[PDB]
Amino acid sequence: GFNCYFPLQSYGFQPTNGVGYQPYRVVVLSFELLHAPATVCGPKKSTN
Amino acid sequence: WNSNNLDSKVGGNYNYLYRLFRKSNLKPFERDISTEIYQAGSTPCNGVE
Amino acid sequence: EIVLTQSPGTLSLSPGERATLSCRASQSISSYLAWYQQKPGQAPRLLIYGASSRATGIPDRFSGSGSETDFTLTISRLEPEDFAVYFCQQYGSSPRTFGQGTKLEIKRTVAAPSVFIFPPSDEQLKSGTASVVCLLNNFYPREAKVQWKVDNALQSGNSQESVTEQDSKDSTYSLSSTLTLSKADYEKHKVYACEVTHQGLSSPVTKSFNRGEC
Amino acid sequence: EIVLTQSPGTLSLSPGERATLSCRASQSISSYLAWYQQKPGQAPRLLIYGASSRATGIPDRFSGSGSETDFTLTISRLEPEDFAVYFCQQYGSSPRTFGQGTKLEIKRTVAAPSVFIFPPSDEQLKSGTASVVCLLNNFYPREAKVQWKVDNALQSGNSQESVTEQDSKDSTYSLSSTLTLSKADYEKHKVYACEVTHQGLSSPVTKSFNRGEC
Amino acid sequence: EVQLVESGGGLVQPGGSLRLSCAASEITVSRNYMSWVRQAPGKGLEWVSVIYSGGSTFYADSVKGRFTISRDNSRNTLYLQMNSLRADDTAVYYCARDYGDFYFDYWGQGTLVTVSSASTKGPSVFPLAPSSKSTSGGTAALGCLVKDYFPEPVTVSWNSGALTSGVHTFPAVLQSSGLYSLSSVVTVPSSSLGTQTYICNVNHKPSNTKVDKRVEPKSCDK
Amino acid sequence: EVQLVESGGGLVQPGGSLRLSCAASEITVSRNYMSWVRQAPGKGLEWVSVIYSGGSTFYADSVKGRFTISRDNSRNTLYLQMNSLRADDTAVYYCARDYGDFYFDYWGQGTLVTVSSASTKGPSVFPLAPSSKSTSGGTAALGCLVKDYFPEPVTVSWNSGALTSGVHTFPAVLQSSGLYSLSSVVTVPSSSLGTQTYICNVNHKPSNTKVDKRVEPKSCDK
Repeated sequence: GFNCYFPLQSYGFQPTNGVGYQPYRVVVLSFELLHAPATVCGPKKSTN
Repeated sequence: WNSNNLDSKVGGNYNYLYRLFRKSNLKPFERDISTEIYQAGSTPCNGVE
Repeated sequence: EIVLTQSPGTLSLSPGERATLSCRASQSISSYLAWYQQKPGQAPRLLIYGASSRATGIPDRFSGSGSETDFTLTISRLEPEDFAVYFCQQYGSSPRTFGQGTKLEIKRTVAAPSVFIFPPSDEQLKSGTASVVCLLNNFYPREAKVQWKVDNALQSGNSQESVTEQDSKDSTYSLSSTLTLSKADYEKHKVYACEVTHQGLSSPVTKSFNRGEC
Repeated sequence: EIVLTQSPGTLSLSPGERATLSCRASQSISSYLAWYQQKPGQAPRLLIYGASSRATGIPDRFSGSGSETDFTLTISRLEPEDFAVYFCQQYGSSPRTFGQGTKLEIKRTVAAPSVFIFPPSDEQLKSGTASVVCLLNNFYPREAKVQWKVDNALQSGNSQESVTEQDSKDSTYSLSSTLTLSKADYEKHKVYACEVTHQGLSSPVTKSFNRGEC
Repeated sequence: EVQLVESGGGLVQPGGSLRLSCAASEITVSRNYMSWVRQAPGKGLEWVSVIYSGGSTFYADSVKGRFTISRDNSRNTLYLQMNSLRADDTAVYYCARDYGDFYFDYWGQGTLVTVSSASTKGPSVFPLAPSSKSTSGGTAALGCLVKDYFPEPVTVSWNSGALTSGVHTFPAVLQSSGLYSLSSVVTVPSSSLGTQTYICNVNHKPSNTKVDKRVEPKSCDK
Repeated sequence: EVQLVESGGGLVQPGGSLRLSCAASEITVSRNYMSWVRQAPGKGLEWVSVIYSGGSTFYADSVKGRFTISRDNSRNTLYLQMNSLRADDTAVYYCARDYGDFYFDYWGQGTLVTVSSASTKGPSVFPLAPSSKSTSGGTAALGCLVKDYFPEPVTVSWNSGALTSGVHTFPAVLQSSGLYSLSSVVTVPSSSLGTQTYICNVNHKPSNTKVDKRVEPKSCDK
């Protein structure tokens, strides 16, 4: 109610809308380098 | 060193000359010997003082 | 930066009818406009949430309409309390902008001016500059046209004029105009007159006086 | 830095004659000096450079000379406008500087002033302070003498004089003195007189008025 | 209920500085989005800046590094400082709160801001003697002139605002001379024209000058 | 012919700052030597600083760490900036182009600068009505009085400068209150005294205050 707002607000999206306000999928990749065993490595490398 | 006894004249030694106007400073060891007339305003000089 | 255009330039209508306020933006959006009211000399007040959501403190007569780029405001059953100017602002992103405004006028009936012309005071003449004052009162339309004539020669271009907002009680207007000249120029001619043209009159009415009449 | 010296401290010559000005410096300049003219309330103007290089816009009447820290300027056939202060400018080092200056005056003839009195105005008394001014205009020389007499008593300590500047066309001075009073002292005292002596006057002249004249 | 009360503003010569402030009646300011906007006549509103509930700020491009914003949560008051005030920025500025994406819901009374190299000048008053035609009827229209003042506005009053009836005061005008002017008219019965004592009060705040002029029937044949 | 329009000047308190400037009507400021000189009554005249055509700078030791010169090519305008003055610096500063070995060839008219913690004050003007006696002749003298202002100077004009001959003005003088006072007088033919009324226009630019007062014979036999 008055001066009592839900902390969240919804979005509204329609195919007619402009590109700027169209929904987008976002992915963020972060890399960790600690004094710890490495778990992420590059792809295959091989020669005949 | 001093050059009075060698370059001074009673009637006036007028051979020695120095540059006075230029849009920009000379870079180190850069030599300018241009004698183009210097324009102070919008009026072109056309080589006439 | 996204620019808005409010339309029409002015709004002139009688109470009890429907209002229509159209607005256009430079760049197409989706439900990212709003409306702001302002009775002159007061605090602007927020009208309409988004394109069609109405604030709680605002009666049902209002309605907003929006599109990709065209957006129009609609109010029905016009009332005297509604006489004001109307503004558009963008709650989208740019960062935010606004519109040029539009004024709403409440119409009852046409009334001709009350015209009276007053000579310069003694203090003005003592100071070396002379001026002539013409006053129009309680008229509708606001589009009352006033012109000055000196020795029957038109001199309407020696003036700066301002006109009051609508009178809530009488649904009319009043205008202030001043014709000012130097004392020598004021002495050059002999008779000073002012022409007023208005809709409520079958013809423009002119009042005049002679300089020698003090 | 290097300091310059100018002589005379004052030079006064009549029209049509030839004036001479000499400048001296602590260390030599090797003929790089220059003369500038500045009339009161005007910007300085270039006259002559070095020993004898006159400026473009200056007439042939101007001519200077010198060498070895002793330098002289001479002007022939003096003309009325030539009244001004004059300045010599240094070339010997960085920084530059220039001397104190010299004022040259013209002598034409002696003429008596015109004496007027002006009472304190109503706005002054409303402010709570009254003042009296006596004006002496268009006379020669500068050294005019004026005195104030209050109720037949010599009030020499409550007045302030003011001096004009030499009008080139006429070659005459003008002087103003102001007597300042408190409201109570103004109302208590009634008779106000000013006594003026001047060389252009055959006899001393006295002007007076009564406070009752309003 | 919830009210915003501001102060400050005014006129300073170009290149000056000016700080503004505004307090809120019931909304704490601390937990709310607060913004500043300004209105220039015949040109409209304009965004200036705003403060988010997280304490972050942002401003228009034209004023970046020039216009500042601050808060005092202890007093539910908003603080704004302006430096490097320039030309044509003279206007009325407002404090405003939002809900959702900058819906300026509640508004203060607005504060004038003025910039010009010119200084303050009090107004001048010239009364108008009514004509015989103007008194034709039960009531007559009498007025007076106000001109040669700066900066606007000027207050015109009778008995310090007791009457509020029968008064027409015309909108102000800026002259090519650099000063302002305006006019006002009052309506009184044609009979009291000779008995009731007429006094008009002219009030100009930036000059702090209060002007009182009588209004008397006089005559045109004189 | 060759003209340089000056700007700036005015009152500043100690410990403050101010930016002065002057512009060129026709000449290329970017391509010639430019210098400031400050002139003070009763103290003399001095050389301040200079910019060489290569943009190099050079000062007088008296203002190091307190004065700075530069030049804006975007507007063909020379500029000047001030730090932490002294009362001694009270003077009128001038802009002037010199060439080579420092002939100070063309000059501007100069602009005064005043330092004091004392605040600005508007002037008051008292007109003088000519006497009936002075009308007995070819010409008569008309004048006015301006006083109780701060600081000097005050520009005066009669009929907006339409007249040229017969105008005499007096230099300002210090009041024991710290203010100044001055006067002016204009000479005119006798015939139009009862026909033409002459009005003096006054400018106190450092306060940017203008006052206009009339001069009329009225009647002095009283």
